[PDB]
Amino acid sequence: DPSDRLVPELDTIVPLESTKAYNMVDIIHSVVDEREFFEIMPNYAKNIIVGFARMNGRTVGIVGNQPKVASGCLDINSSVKGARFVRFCDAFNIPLITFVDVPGFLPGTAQEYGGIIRHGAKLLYAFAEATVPKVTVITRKAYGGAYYVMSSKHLCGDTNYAWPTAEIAVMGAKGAVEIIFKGHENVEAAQAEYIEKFANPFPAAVRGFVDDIIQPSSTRARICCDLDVLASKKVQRPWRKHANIPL
Amino acid sequence: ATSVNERIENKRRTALLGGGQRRIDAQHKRGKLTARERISLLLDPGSFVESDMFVEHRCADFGMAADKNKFPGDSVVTGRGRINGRLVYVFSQDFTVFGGSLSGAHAQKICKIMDQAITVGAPVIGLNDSGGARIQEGVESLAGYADIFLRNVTASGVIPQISLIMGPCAGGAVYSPALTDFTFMVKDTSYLFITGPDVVKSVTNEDVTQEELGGAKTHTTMSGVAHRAFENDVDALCNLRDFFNYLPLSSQDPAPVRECH
Amino acid sequence: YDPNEKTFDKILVANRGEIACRVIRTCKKMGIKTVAIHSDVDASSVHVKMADEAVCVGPAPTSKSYLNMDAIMEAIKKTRAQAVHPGYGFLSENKEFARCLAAEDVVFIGPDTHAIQAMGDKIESKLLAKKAEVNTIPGFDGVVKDAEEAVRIAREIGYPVMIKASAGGGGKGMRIAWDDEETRDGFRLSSQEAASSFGDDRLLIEKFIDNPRHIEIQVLGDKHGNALWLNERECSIQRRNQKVVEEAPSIFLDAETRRAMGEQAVALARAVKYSSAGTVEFLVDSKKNFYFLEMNTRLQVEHPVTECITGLDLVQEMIRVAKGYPLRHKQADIRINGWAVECRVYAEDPYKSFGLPSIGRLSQYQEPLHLPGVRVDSGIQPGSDISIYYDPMISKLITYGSDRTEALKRMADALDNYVIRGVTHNIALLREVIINSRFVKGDISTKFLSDVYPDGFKGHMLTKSEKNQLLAIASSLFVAFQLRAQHFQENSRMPVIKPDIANWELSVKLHDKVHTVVASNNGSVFSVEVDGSKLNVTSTWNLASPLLSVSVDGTQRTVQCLSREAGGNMSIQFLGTVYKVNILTRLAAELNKFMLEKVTEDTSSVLRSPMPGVVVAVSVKPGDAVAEGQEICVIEAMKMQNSMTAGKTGTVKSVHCQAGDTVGEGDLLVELE
Repeated sequence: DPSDRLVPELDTIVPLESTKAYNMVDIIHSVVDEREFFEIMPNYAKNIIVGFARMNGRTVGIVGNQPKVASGCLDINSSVKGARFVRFCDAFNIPLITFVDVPGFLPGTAQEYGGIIRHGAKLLYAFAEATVPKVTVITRKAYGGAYYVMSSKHLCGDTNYAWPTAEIAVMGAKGAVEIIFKGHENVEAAQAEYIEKFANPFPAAVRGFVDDIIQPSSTRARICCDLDVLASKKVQRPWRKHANIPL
Repeated sequence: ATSVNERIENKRRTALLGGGQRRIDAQHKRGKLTARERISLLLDPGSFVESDMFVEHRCADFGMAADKNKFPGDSVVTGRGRINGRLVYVFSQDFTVFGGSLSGAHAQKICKIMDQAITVGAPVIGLNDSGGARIQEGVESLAGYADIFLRNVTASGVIPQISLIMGPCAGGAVYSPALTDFTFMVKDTSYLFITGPDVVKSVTNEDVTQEELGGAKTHTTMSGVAHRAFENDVDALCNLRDFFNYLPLSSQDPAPVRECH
Repeated sequence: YDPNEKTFDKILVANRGEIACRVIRTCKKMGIKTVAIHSDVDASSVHVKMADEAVCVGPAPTSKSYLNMDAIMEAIKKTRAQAVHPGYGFLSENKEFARCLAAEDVVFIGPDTHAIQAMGDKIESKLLAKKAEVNTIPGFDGVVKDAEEAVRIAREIGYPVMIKASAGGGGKGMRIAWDDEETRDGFRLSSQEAASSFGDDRLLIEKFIDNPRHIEIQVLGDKHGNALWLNERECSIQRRNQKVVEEAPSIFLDAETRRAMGEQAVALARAVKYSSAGTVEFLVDSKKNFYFLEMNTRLQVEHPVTECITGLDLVQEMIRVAKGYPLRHKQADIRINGWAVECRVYAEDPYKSFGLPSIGRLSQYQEPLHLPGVRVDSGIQPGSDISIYYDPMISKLITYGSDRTEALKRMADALDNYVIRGVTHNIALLREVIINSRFVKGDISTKFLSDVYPDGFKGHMLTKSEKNQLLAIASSLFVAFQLRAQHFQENSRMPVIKPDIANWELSVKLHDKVHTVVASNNGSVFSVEVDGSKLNVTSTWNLASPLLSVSVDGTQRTVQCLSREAGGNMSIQFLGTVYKVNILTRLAAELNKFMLEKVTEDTSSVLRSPMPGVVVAVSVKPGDAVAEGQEICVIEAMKMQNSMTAGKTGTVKSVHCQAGDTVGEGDLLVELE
């Protein structure tokens, strides 16, 4: 299974309009070796995908958002399910690969009364503690807190890539317009200008938060190359007995 | 004659007053203190040493470069001090300046305080009172949030971290208190929720007020996020000093030992 | 391909898919700017990207995008287009489209409008063909209106009756009758279906021809009136009124009858002043009494099958004719170049109703271009999606050879070496047709698929030697996977002690029978004993490429491994058919007898169609369980997809609901008891 295999089937897997969904597992199968992927908890909290695969023969741990179930929104169960998997892959020197298509955290009253803050913090801590190589690909929308919950470059991420369909933003673009130009009340052209200037990875790209805007068909090849150079990564952290995860 | 002197003095006097006296009066109207007097009550008298008083936001979008939108300090007061003679690093968020919303300079100052504390080995206390994330700032606000969270995770188990929510907090800013060791709140004025009630209306259409969604009672009786809730600002600060007397300054130091009877 | 000729610098190609790509490529051979129209969904297709610029012409549905002429002339105004090509069907029969193009600078690349009108109505078509001195299907000339007239016409023509409405791409609206009561009830139902489909009610009743051969003659015609016949295209193999395999040099046809055919077709074209490339279809019987059946003014769907033997680019000469130039090539220039065979690979499931419509996305798509004498025409790429708004066509595969046997062998090897994943294809059907003994010798008829498989297509029945070969390949592949699993890198802390098992004792469950296999390895050679028979399997054993070529007992076999599981199940495409095998070690198979079987029962579905609309997808198969609330399929009726609760227990006998079909209310989506 050649390491530089192209994956043209991923060229048009992300639908143009933002109200359509797709199966992230198809992307995972296209990218990984021989389209083999051992899933973990495939029936519980189906809006996050975690499992083991192989890249160029090396074991890798795949984490990703599923834009089918609950639009990919993060909640308590998905937070715990992804957090423990990431922590395990950390404990045993297994590299991590993330596919980010999260619109944000799931809103509601049951989520708040259940302690969504604690479990979201669990996932954030699991990604921020990771000293193994981490490669992140942003297929589509990444707004709100979730953008940096899902292993942003700012969490000491190694290499962050973006597909040409990525949308990195502070929060909902319409919400951003309504919260910035409230005193303007002329959002007719303001919304168009704001989506033109901020519904693209270009703000993050010019800020350097993403390393490149890769074509979808190079993904596997790129990742393989990275997994070589980062195989020697070593990082030093302050001494402690152990940390206090929000368990 | 150089204008540097009176420029510095005017900037100092504008910084110590936050973002206007009328807004401070409004802040006292809702039964809340300003950031500087909170720090004065928390720390031993004549021991607060402030850093980065003149640091200003570098944002230049949506007309934010105009002088009317420039406030030295930029919605955060940061420094060090002593509680009962023991060193501590403290940051407090000011709701007067842009609603306390977090921008590049705000997060940079908080990060510098956290880095210095982890260098020396002293606890960090944060008084969180902020509307949310500055949308005018742009992605820089998200970058600052993520930097603060990274330093929180790095310092977990190294130095104690205490968060006191002294006002509304929403958005990603709720994750700093969740990644710290302890999280106290003030009754009837503090709020912790990811999304406001209007979003709940827009999504699931359930009638909940701010107090029911993210009040101190909710997070101390049925959520598990918060640890204790105090009557008001003064009681919360006094209890916070009392609680700080228990903790060791760092993981390397042994448990404190006092005079016993 | 002389570039000096300046026919049209800019051209608009009003079609989508494989033919759009073919036309764009042909224009590229001329260095001609291509303007390919595309729907908004199809803005990522191959032809829209490969063409020099393009203009969106509307939404996903073809009615609101390709049939909404507003967007078409807006695109023409934007691009200043000068030529238009209807393509396969589409708006070729639209006379309004023709006149609106004539109102603009774009010129309809094709025959005269009145010729299209004459071929539109079948009664006038037969009358003109009789005027054109072309042998006709026997029957009655005129239009029937009453059942008594229909039965009387059956009296003159005989019991075999073709009650046929006018028009219909690919011979739509044909029916069979055998009795006077059959004549009258079929006439009633034919009037009903003509009103439902077209509304012309021009039922041209004629005598049916049994054991026929649908033989096509291609006539290239310049604007000067000259007509030139180019060999033929036998299309005897078909099902559901659709052709699947095309043989350009007809085995039944000989030279003298072929030239008589071409002479009659040329005379017919000259009788109409034909100025394009047209097709004339005949019903050759045992006595070669070729009778005129329809005349398609559009370019034939399977034109490449003769383009190899004729050696001429039909689209190139058609564009030159659109310029108005005379036919440079003469009849002597038309020389057969060997044998040519074409098969259309579709996105349909052949195991159900000889090809059942399907939807999905293509994950892997690789063509057998590395094979010699194999050419692929397609308008899809890895990642392209099958849309219900358009026909489900994957590609067309053409082989040329010295004789029939070479072309058949090249078709077989090309179909084995053709990788499609994500959607269900009919490769098994095409391969079984091209290797069937009857099709090999030549004795084929229009009812080939109805009598060779009276109970429906069931896949290739592998023989004893083929069974042993398949079992040996499966066991060898399983052992190879295990051996590769035993290969790690060097730990330097805990060394790996490679196990030294010599002979693997496996149990393979193919269909119901259980076979004991003993497989041993030596380098890259596997010695496999199946129930005593000893075979040698040798190959590179590359367990990652979709196509794997092994050499079982010298014979070379190409297989594909679709799926595999840690439980032992394997899916092997072997000679076109996909077999599911279950391989276990002898210990595991021995222990498996203690496992309690888990059984699920699901039979006897029933429901009619209680709401109209296009079906999104099919959710049942004949012999499925229903209850109070079980949905047969998903039907959308004006922006709502209601769940259609069964509520009763019956018995399915066949299913008429297929994704992409606009089936109305009370139309019996599934027929039942």
